[PDB]
Amino acid sequence: IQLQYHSLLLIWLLTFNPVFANELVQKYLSDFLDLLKLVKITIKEKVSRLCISIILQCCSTRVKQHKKVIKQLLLLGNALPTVQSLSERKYSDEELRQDISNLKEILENEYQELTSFDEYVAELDSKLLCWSPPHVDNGFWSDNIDEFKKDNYKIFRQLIELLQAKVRNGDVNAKQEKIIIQVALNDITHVVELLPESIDVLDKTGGKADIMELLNHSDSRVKYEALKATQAIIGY
Amino acid sequence: DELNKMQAFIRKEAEEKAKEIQLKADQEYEIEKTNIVRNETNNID
Repeated sequence: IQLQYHSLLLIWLLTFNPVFANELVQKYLSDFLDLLKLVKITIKEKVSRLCISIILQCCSTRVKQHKKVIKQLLLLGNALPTVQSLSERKYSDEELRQDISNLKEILENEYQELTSFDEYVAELDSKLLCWSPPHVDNGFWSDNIDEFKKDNYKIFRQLIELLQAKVRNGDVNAKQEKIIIQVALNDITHVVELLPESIDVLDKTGGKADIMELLNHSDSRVKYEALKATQAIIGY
Repeated sequence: DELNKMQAFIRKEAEEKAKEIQLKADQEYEIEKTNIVRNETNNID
């Protein structure tokens, strides 16, 4: 605990300089998420305050690309939900509570400009999908069908590439990998049902072959998702 | 599988309906073409 507190203090001191904070922001994209997880797990007021200060320094306006860094942190590490949970929780330290409130306000301001489309784009870029609310939201798919097919179906091509990578990674058949594969299959089925023009692009890019390969997967959920995608493709 | 076979029949049934609709369009085109020729007859007359 003492070593972790000293490391957090050193990180905050380094991040006090905007140039060093900006350099360390790109050094580890998951550093903010790890710091937030450590702050949530740790009950020490000093450690939580140091973690909050370190997180705020990375997203501070002094550091370069402060808005971009804050948006990326909120999209990847779920900074807004963690900050909202911390605000609801009661902290004995007044300085730690003030830092948590400031971080929550910054996260809310960053998320106000952002939308579900930005979160979906970040998830696609990170190649991580765990059945997000947008995947199960019919309205989101209906209002984002044109965006998916935009730029010569760039989003559809990215989804097809992610599905192909998951099929290549399907040998491991990990739980997270299986969930990602199922989410990708659901997204492909939605993009085939709506905007049918994307079906030809998916077939050209080997999406049908990937679905057929996933139909023989050992996992029951993956097989069911592949069967549903095949039914949406040419089936009833 | 049984589910695939059931889905195949439904899609095949829709194919017959599409062919019937396409065949009906061909019949309508012939009727419309005759009307165009009939309309041209008045102009030619």
